Amino acid sequence: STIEEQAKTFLDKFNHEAEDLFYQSSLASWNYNTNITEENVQNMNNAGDKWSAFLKEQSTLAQMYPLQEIQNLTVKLQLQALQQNGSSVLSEDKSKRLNTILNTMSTIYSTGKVCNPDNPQECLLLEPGLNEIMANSLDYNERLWAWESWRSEVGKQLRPLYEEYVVLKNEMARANHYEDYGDYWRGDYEVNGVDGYDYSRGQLIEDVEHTFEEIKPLYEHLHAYVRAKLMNAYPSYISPIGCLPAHLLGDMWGRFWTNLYSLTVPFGQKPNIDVTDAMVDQAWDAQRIFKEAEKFFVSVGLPNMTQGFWENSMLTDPGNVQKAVCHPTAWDLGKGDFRILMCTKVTMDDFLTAHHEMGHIQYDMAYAAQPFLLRNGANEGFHEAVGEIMSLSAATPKHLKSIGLLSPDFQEDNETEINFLLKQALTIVGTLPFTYMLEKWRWMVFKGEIPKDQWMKKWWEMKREIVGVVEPVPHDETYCDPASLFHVSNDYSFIRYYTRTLYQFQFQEALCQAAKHEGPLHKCDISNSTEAGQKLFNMLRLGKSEPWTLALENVVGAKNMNVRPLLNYFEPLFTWLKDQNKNSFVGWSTDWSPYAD
Amino acid sequence: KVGGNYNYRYRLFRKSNLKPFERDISTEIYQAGNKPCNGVAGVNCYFPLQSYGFRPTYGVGHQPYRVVVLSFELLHAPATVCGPKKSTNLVKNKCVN
Ligand SMILES: *[C@@H]1O[C@H](CO)[C@@H](O[C@@H]2O[C@H](CO)[C@@H](O)[C@H](O)[C@H]2NC(C)=O)[C@H](O)[C@H]1NC(C)=O
Ligand SMILES: *[C@@H]1O[C@H](CO)[C@@H](O[C@@H]2O[C@H](CO)[C@@H](O)[C@H](O)[C@H]2NC(C)=O)[C@H](O)[C@H]1NC(C)=O
Ligand SMILES: *[C@@H]1O[C@H](CO)[C@@H](O[C@@H]2O[C@H](CO)[C@@H](O)[C@H](O)[C@H]2NC(C)=O)[C@H](O)[C@H]1NC(C)=O
Ligand SMILES: *[C@@H]1O[C@H](CO)[C@@H](O[C@@H]2O[C@H](CO)[C@@H](O)[C@H](O)[C@H]2NC(C)=O)[C@H](O)[C@H]1NC(C)=O
Ligand SMILES: *[C@@H]1O[C@H](CO)[C@@H](O[C@@H]2O[C@H](CO)[C@@H](O)[C@H](O)[C@H]2NC(C)=O)[C@H](O)[C@H]1NC(C)=O
Ligand SMILES: *[C@@H]1O[C@H](CO)[C@@H](O)[C@H](O)[C@H]1NC(C)=O
Repeated sequence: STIEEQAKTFLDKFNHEAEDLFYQSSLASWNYNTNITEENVQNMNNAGDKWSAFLKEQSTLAQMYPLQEIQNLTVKLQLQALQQNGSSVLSEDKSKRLNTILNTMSTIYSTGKVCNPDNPQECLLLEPGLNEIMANSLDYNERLWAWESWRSEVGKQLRPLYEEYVVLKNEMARANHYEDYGDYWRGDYEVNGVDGYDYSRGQLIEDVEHTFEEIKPLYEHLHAYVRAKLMNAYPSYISPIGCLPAHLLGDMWGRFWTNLYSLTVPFGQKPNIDVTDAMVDQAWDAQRIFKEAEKFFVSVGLPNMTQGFWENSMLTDPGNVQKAVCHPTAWDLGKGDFRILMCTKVTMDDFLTAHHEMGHIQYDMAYAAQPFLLRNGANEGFHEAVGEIMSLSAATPKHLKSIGLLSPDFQEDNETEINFLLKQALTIVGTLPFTYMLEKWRWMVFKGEIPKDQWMKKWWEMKREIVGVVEPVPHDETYCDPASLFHVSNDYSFIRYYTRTLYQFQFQEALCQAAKHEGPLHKCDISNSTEAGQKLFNMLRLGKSEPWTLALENVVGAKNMNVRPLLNYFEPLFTWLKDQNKNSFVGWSTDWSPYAD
Repeated sequence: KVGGNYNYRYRLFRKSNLKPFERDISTEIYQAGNKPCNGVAGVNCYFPLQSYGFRPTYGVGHQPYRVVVLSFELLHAPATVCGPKKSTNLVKNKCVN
């Protein structure tokens, strides 16, 4: 009897059947990824289909234990993450239509071909193509073409499919007792009934719009600096009070300003620290890199690698014709089996990617004792916020000279710290308005505030107001510019990249205060310190066991995300920019336009 | 076994804990609900013996281990098993102990 006691013996058999089938699926997928052939695509979707039906039936069986009569927290959190219907609450033909739309939307993006108006025999794909034209080219009209042609070729097929995808997604989300599909997405940062750690779905919007009001004083000065620097690369094409043309920001959509570093480098001839000739003159390899990445975690107070990690991972490209899709990843196949798949070359970028990727294996090893349904980060933007602080610490010019890659007599000056901080700001603080504005447009368009005849109007109005860029070519209601992004045409949430950027610096300031650091925050190092490893391990080991607002409390001492550490990391750059824009005009006007002149 | 060695099983559900040095081999279907199921698996009626899926690419602590527990007792019989008595050389024509 005691319905709470039958759920315990149901989750007692699930936790084993699932743990046995998931390992099969994961190993079958690894065997394909590391080695592509004709049957390793068959016996991998075989295991995927055998693991999906199991879960789809175990949910039907778990629909029998009402979440009311349950009283424990772990069993409730496990049943609540297994009772979710998702799809298969729609009709059968409506689900078929939704799946067809979702599969037709991604192949218009994957196989998009933009043709040259002068030589339309051969055309260009996106990646080996427009993605490098928008990166390196310094011609105005060439970039204008590469932008408009892609937004008008793959921008007008996704519109009549996105119009229906919105409706079907809303109809699905309202059948799961949400109010729209935006609320379904925000229902990941939701905590209910913990008496002092609650977090409603309606508070994420408020918190995001409340933290974005303190980044504007820094984004405005960065915008003014980059505008005054771009006025010299394309003279007479930019107004000194207006916004920036939306096709000069360094890539296809303007998500990262990192390619603007060659034009807007603060101090002239002062190359920033790059240990890549020291590596090849000291004869490193793909083994020494990982052996040096592991000694860091062992010094900080964390375990070794499991010795099954060393003889099962694939960290080198297979020299022969053994084609493998290698994009650095950390696998967690289960049953204590951790592996890493990446094509390691002897560069400092791989030296930092190794630390990043092993920061995931450490997180995975931490919570490996939880039940099967509670092995994940506290929420969406935790598993990467944890990986990024390791690579933040491993690249300082003080950890490099104590590792044998930077001459001892090397002396750093502020004229290179400014360069490092500006190169960091173009990537970190350059994407926050873009992320916030995109996920605000999506929420508003899902809730029904933006009617279907005012999509591009509000899109470009917000692009001019919030992020401060203006379109070069007018766009009527036949376009869909947001759907020209990988995460929009492929149905992905896009707010984890906003919360991760704040969790990262919260964690860094919380940890590197326990290391008793003295100078600025962008010089912190957590090596040779166990008070930081033991403070991070007290959060790494929980998983989804406790609410994310309690996992945050353990490390940083606060119960929400804060933007003060992110502003305290860029204080030198802010002080430099502030008394460098005295002759410029901080801010922009939303009336200028590069076509109405 | 590469592919899984399911020959090894173990019991997962029992009504009441065992006794010291007791052994159960029952294969009756455990009942976690309030309705009988008449020896048929299904809802709230589980098969009590799950299997170990030993594969070689596991992690230490999930790999198989062979265990041998020994137990000594002296009930009432005034002789039985005991270890070896060592004997050294032997000299002659000397007063010895
Ligand atoms: C990559 O996959 C191919 C295709 O499955 C493998 O080719 C054969 O794999 C079987 C698997 O046991 C071997 O017994 C054969 O000797 C392989 N033949 C050849 C010509 O390769 C290939 O071995 C896989 N790569 C690796 C490193 O195992
Ligand atoms: C239900 O919640 C209780 C706590 O309220 C859990 O009790 C803990 O169980 C673990 C083993 O899983 C023990 O190591 C702890 O010592 C127990 N807590 C205390 C305070 O002793 C219980 O495990 C939960 N139910 C299930 C099925 O896990
Ligand atoms: C997941 O879907 C199932 C059915 O597909 C839901 O169970 C039914 O819910 C309806 C409406 O609440 C009831 O009228 C039925 O009696 C339920 N049982 C059936 C159809 O067997 C279930 O509630 C859904 N889960 C959640 C969390 O909403
Ligand atoms: C880096 O630090 C040096 C001193 O450590 C700075 O040089 C001085 O800067 C002030 C600022 O106006 C000047 O008044 C002084 O005249 C400078 N010193 C000399 C000897 O001329 C330098 O400005 C700093 N650079 C940055 C980018 O902050
Ligand atoms: C972390 O601690 C290790 C061990 O104390 C440091 O390595 C020592 O560094 C000093 C100074 O370069 C040498 O004289 C010792 O011989 C080193 N010992 C060993 C065992 O390597 C390391 O420099 C420390 N790193 C940081 C960043 O503080
Ligand atoms: C980690 O591995 C190294 C191998 O060089 C060994 O010396 C060290 O004792 C190990 N640490 C632990 C905690 O096992």
